[PDB]
Amino acid sequence: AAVDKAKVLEDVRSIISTQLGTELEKVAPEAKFVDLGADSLDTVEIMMALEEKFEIALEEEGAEKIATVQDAADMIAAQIAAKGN
Amino acid sequence: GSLVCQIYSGLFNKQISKNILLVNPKTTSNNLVDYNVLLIQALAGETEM
Amino acid sequence: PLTRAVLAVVRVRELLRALLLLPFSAVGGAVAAWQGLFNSQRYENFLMSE
Amino acid sequence: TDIPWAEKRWTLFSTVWYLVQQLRFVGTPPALRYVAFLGWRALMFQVYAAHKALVLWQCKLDAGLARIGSGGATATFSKTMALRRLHWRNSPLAEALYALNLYKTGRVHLLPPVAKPIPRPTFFWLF
Repeated sequence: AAVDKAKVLEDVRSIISTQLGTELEKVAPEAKFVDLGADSLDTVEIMMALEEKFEIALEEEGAEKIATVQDAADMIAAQIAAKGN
Repeated sequence: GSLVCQIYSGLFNKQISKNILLVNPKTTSNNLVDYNVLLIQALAGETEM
Repeated sequence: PLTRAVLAVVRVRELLRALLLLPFSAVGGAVAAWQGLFNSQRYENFLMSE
Repeated sequence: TDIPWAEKRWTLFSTVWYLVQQLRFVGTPPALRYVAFLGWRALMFQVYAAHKALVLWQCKLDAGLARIGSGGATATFSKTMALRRLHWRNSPLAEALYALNLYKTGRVHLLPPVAKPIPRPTFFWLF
């Protein structure tokens, strides 16, 4: 019910960098995906890599509107938080 | 849960023996029910030891 | 020149001596691999899941 | 502690499945079971990789079909539908109706409702 949002953010940014091929300093918590080089078919593969790393399932309705790194982090954290119940 | 998963996997006969302390607030009830003894007998009956 | 010739002879005969026992050491290495699988933490995780 | 009383029905099918399971659990040595476990894990990883490839392919295909549908501009797809396809949350009929809706009116954001989980089938003393 209480998630270390800092850890989740670092891991999100590392996954994004490894997927796209850019270096970790360029990935900023407010950087959108369109400028980091992401095109639709890869704002999906990024979602799949995220789920595969964190072992969770994303809520799809909210996953339709993911456009910045901070929304990715907050989605993942709200998923991890609601795990027991 | 650790005790149960150990007993079921057969790995219990080779672990190092343990000491565990169960405390429960005072018993001045009208009943003679005691949940320490009940809990340990449930552990010993669920696993059939 | 002479001492390295004696070493070459011991090296060739070491080739032969290594190959003549190759089935024995092969079964030995297979047994080592076998019994190496069954003392990891991975095997413990399997036993607990079972 | 939470078993639904439907997984505890005694039926003629279950007293034979008991023998299958008792063989697997008491009549087979844990070492062979461990080897089979490793093999099955590797196989499942390969299968998952294949399924993910197929899902991405489906995303392009339907993004292409929405173009015929709208006739004009629309080229996107729905990420919601991609994620729902990856987690097996669509019945085949829902997929077909979505494809038809795309082909006829574009409208990439109109999604079939969701599939409900299948209940355990019971007949009688039989199974």
